[PDB]
Amino acid sequence: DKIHHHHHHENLYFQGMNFQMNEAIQLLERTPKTLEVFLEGLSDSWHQCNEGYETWTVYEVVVHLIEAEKTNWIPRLRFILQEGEHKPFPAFDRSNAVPISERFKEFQQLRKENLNTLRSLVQSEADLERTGAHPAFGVVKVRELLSAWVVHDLTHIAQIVRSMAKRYDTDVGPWKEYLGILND
Amino acid sequence: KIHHHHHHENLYFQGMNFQMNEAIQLLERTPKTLEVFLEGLSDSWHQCNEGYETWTVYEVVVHLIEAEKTNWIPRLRFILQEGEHKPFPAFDRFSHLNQSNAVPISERFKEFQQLRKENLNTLRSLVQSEADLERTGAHPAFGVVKVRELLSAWVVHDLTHIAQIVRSMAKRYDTDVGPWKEYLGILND
Ligand code: NI
Ligand code: NI
Repeated sequence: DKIHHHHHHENLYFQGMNFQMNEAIQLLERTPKTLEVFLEGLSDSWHQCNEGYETWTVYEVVVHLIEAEKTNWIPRLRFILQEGEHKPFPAFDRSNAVPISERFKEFQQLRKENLNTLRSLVQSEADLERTGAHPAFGVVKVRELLSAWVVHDLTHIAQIVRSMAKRYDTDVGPWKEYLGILND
Repeated sequence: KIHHHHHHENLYFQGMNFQMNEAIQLLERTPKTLEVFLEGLSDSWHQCNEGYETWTVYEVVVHLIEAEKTNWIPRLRFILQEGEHKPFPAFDRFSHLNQSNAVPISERFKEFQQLRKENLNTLRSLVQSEADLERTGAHPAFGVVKVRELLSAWVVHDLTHIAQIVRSMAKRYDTDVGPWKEYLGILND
């Protein structure tokens, strides 16, 4: 006789903290070489695609990643460790012509330097609990900044990949819907 | 001061962007991209998924290997040989053994690169002109399909599964990112 459960797998949709310094560094150290192998020597068509009107191009996403290496993660890590909660992070700020190959070189250099600084500043697991002040979010921990750093990379890789896939929305013909169905 | 109704409706009607050279550029890069991204990461990264009953990173790589044996090229051959007279088979009548997660992922990458390399040679043997792209066969449910539509679906398959791998890895830190969670869902800002 046929039966079911109410909200059968409710309990499964809850998650603890999985951050590990070593494991985070494994990802962070790979993103630049991954983007270079993937995108280098592709036709410019691929570098200029987006997910539609008023969304960033692939090239612009890589520039954005470079900008965060300069102005975002490491500067806020330093600020946490130096200012603690006594001051909120400062606001940020305050040429598409450059070959994408020059961008890859820059991102790889900045990332390499940033991972050396990371290692200098966070020298034990106990340091992951040190707190600073976000202008909107309130008290934030080092582990949360670094996690967001790893997730930020991944989020923009996926952004890049979906932009490229969108180029062929019409081209795939009747495969379009099924191409949205995963795990089958 | 006035506003428009459905201001950019007319911007949302996309044409066909497939070019053979550009398609092959991507397909030739996928194995080495997945290997440089995933090789030597902790097994934790390889076993992450997007939640209950979704595939692990490892399993997505195993599946891409299977697609290289079972899907794109065998269907291309069928289309070019049989045309629309006869639909190519659905996949639901030919089973495969579930494989061991115990095979080191390094071996899977080697296999995927080898099979992709072979498959791109075959593609160039079979599809030699623009006319060959306009050749039609018969999907057992969708009806008439063109070669360019199979090849385009192939490229998108790669990309869709790359995105699945990336999302599964990101998901691991859902709780870890703390108050950043909402904003990390907001793009182009
Ligand atoms: Ni961003
Ligand atoms: Ni698939």
